[PDB]
Amino acid sequence: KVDDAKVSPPKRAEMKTSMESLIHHFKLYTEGYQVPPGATYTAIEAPKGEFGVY
Amino acid sequence: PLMGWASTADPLSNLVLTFSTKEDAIAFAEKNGWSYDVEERKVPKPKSKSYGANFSWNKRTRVSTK
Amino acid sequence: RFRGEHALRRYPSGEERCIACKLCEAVCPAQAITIEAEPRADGSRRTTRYDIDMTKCIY
Amino acid sequence: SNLIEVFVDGQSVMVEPGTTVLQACEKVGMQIPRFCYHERLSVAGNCRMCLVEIEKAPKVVAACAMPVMKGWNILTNSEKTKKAREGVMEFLLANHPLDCPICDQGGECDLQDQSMMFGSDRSRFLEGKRAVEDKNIGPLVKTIMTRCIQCTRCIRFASEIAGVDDLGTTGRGNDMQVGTYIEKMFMSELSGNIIDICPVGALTSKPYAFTARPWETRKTESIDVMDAVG
Amino acid sequence: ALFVHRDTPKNNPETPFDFTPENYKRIEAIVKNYPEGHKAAAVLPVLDLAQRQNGWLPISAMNKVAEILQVPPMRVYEVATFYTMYNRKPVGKYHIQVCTTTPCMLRNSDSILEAIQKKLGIKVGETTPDKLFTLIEVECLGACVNAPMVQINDNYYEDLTPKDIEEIIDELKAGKIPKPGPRSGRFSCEPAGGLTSLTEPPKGPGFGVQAG
Amino acid sequence: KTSFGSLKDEDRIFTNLYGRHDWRLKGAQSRGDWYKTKEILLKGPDWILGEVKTSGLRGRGGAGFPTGLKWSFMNKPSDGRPKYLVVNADEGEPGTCKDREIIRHDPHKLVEGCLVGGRAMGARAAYIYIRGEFYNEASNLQVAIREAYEAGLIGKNACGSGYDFDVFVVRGAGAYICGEETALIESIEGKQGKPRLKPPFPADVGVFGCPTTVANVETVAVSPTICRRGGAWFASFGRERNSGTKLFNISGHVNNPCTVEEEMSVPLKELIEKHAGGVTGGWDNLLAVIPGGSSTPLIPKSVCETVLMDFDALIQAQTGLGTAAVIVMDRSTDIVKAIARLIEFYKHESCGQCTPCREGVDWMNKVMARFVRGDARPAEIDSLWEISKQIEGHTICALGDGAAWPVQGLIRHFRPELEERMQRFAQQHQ
Amino acid sequence: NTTYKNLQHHDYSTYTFLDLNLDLSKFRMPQPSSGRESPRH
Ligand SMILES: Cc1cc2nc3c(=O)[nH]c(=O)nc-3n(C[C@H](O)[C@H](O)[C@H](O)COP(=O)(O)O)c2cc1C
Ligand code: SF4
Ligand code: SF4
Ligand code: SF4
Ligand code: SF4
Ligand code: SF4
Ligand code: FES
Ligand code: FES
Repeated sequence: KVDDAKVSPPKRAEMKTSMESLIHHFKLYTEGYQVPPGATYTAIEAPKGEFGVY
Repeated sequence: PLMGWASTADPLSNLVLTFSTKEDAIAFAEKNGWSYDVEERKVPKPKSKSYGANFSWNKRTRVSTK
Repeated sequence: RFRGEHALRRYPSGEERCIACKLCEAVCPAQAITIEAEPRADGSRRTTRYDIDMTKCIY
Repeated sequence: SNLIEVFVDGQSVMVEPGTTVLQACEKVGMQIPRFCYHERLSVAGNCRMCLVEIEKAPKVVAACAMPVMKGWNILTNSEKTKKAREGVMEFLLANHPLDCPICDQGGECDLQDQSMMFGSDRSRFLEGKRAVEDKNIGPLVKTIMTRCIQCTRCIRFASEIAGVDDLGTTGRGNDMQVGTYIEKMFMSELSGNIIDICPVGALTSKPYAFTARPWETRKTESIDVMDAVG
Repeated sequence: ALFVHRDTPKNNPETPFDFTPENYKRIEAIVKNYPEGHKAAAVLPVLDLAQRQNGWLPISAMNKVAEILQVPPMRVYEVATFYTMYNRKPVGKYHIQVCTTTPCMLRNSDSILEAIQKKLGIKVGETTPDKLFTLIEVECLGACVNAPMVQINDNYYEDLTPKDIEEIIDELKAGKIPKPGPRSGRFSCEPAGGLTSLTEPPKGPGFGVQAG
Repeated sequence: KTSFGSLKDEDRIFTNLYGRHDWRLKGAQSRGDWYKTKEILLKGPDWILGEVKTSGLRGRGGAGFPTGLKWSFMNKPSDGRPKYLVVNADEGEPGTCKDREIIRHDPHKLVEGCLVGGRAMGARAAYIYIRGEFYNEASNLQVAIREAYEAGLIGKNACGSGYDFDVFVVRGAGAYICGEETALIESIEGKQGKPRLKPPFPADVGVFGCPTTVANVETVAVSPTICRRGGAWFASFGRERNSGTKLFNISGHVNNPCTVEEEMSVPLKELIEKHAGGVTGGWDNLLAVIPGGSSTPLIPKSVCETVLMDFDALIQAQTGLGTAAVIVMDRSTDIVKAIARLIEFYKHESCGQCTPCREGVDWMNKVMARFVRGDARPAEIDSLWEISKQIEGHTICALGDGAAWPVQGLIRHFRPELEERMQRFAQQHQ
Repeated sequence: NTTYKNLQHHDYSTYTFLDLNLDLSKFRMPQPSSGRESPRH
């Protein structure tokens, strides 16, 4: 996963033995990570076709 | 009665809209038909504090603990 | 790593492992979890009611 | 005529004389993260979170109790400002224990919000982490003083508004217990207004203690009864 | 180190504590010093007088000082738990402090701790199973130009050796209180050879001064 | 000018270091106290301020601010509140040994100093905060103040002029940060010893909000001899930004650990060898040098063989300066355990206003205990470098600074010995 | 002249500090009042 415990959750070892990992686990699953304001669009090549999400 | 849940016959009781001003709120409330109340905004009042005022000489504003 | 039965666990030679910390009701994406919590005669925090809708559970 | 110039990131604004940096930053739109300050309490410089960088000076100064001299330029988004905030958020979570499940302040702890939005992601200090035995203020106030961040907010409140003088600091170094030395059941009026003063879960409501958690509880406007003021 | 009261009688007011009116004369001097309006400032010397009038201070002394100086008692408990002189535990007559931090440990302080240990018998921090030998190790006392040093009640002992320590031990058991000065020569802070410091007796009002 | 100078007698400012000819008001009158001080104090406080700013007196006690500019901060005009002088006689900083001997051997010159300092800024009274560990010398100072009053000499009609001036003695109750500048001011109020925030300066708000000031005993005692003695003859010693006869004293691993009064500019090597016995085992045997006392990083041997004892030279060597521990520690001792004991000292003596000093001295003490055991990886020691970069400048007082610097100095200079310690424990485990 | 001229502090007891300050209370300029007699009057 990423090198960021503000988007990906911390794993179990550091979760059970840290402090900030338990904080980021708890608020990451309750509140949800914040996402900056803006409008985006992207598309992948799904096997049907140009699968877009906006 | 089967689970102790809260069944409600209220479709609109879980809508909450976020606006930017009071005039657009009033305009939308009259536009979309229903009645409305305006609980006016009450901002925090500015005050004046200083640590040098916390350690005065004859004035009684004194923290007496730190 | 299958997802089936929805069991609960408990401590070795001990009482229940839950705390009613309500994280699972906050993260249940159909909100099938329902937790009502009280502490008992000890003082340690516990529950009263812990419900899963197996209909709404999407596993 | 008592209008002083500061530049918050280059934006000028006019300030009252003899006021703090923090009131000016709240005037223009910013918030500096703050713990030991509170706007109905007298200013103390305990928490060391109100830090910010003032240009053309090496020392990072506090901004809960810096009076605004003439012509400032305040760096709320420089490098060492965020580095100092990261450092102090690393220090405040050093001796604060793993109780975020069984706390009463899941959504409403200050430390969790400011640790996400302002502090580090990974911890350090593998060993240690002292523990403090709890007290018993009364049947209304559940008290777990292990979570106490030693902020000295409840003491100033008691001694300046309650006036009872029953909450003081005792000890030195790491070992500073806040409360009553003599096991006296602190019971007075406005004793319920101290479970909302305490920014962490150190002082919590006893008859509410383990029944809910703030995001499920929806909020509803109301007016008090049983008092002449409401 | 036990910062909670926990009544347990032989404590727990009212335990009978009482002064002498001559001590009230001392307190008249102490609150004669301070400016009027700040009677609440004599807490430290009045509380030290309480410690010297009762070798460990009770909590009834703390309430009585709070009654006299008209402050709420929690500030008195703050002052009495913050500092180091005020020993809330019941202690003995003589209070041995092995002073040991940086130069004292660097010049073999452990010799003195082990000497007091295996002569007195009891361990560090705790006390003897009688009075008058509460032993603790303490932080710096200031006089670092001498040995790892020994504080007994209002007395220093400097430039040590284990045998004069044994003399101090036996003479405190009997009752002979020795000199306040150091040992093994150099009766004060000295370059203990042959006076590389000043030698001539200074003149004073008989040489040049500048317009006064 | 001078070629960096050496020791020379009659350049000593204050005599009576130890065991001298007498001590009494008569002994002070013979040595040169209470000499024509009516002529000096009946002239004007701005004359003494001009004299001190002529002298270039460097403010002692390891802060670094000059004395004359601080006292010129005190020259706010006459308002409707009194003004106090607070003479701080504390010896924290294990080593310190500064004015214990001075206040036991010459209190009348201290009374001279506080009287001239009070006249030089319109002060109304003086509080002398002696350390509570010094009960015998507090009694001796009480005897001297008794005799000074008993001459009818200070108080009402002090030296002829109608100028009321008293001195009080307040003991400490055993602390470290009472030596600091503003926790002193709160502890004199009877509150528990805790400092204030600096941007309300003590020159306006002091003892309950009276404009007072704090001065150290070396500066106080040297102050009236600047008046009664030669104008900038005192400044003719060493350098010009900083000058004076300071108490360079050695307590550590030497023969006859002791005190000397010397010039500010002096080779530290020739000081250590040629004024306190010699380094035990010769010069080549010693491990390292600390100046400063305890708020100062350590110096290795090859650096200290070039060091002159000036403030600017030691800031160029990235250290400060203090009293009586300008010492070596020898090779056979563990400097790891020495600095770990210094950090244990800081943990046992620190107040707890600031979150970062409390938590940082906690981490540093537990981490140094692990390093004495030798049970970490080198990432931990560079993290210790990181935290000691995080503390400095984030505290109210400077005890956090004095705790952060020796860790910095140890990691600057004795890196491979710590690496070998950790490697020895790794082979012990394996 | 190498004879130690102190150790006149050899005979000081536990109370001589406070007794000395007590005997040194008079001829003192009056240590003024200021406003109320205390922060809580
Ligand atoms: C950590 C620390 C410890 C101090 N310890 C002492 C002390 O033991 N004695 C003292 O007189 N001043 C002490 N001071 C204060 C300094 O000496 C400072 O210079 C003083 O406030 C004014 O001295 P000056 O007259 O030289 O300017 C200490 C300051 C700090 C930051
Ligand atoms: S409430 Fe849910 S998430 Fe929390 S401990 Fe109990 S089962 Fe686990
Ligand atoms: S839907 Fe089922 S698996 Fe998913 S969170 Fe809810 S109870 Fe758990
Ligand atoms: S007060 Fe402590 S236990 Fe409670 S949420 Fe905050 S950090 Fe967690
Ligand atoms: S109990 Fe709460 S308000 Fe009081 S000092 Fe501790 S954290 Fe601060
Ligand atoms: S750094 Fe520590 S010792 Fe200094 S004022 Fe802050 S809390 Fe007290
Ligand atoms: S707000 Fe806590 S230090 Fe300024
Ligand atoms: S350390 Fe023992 S006297 Fe300073």
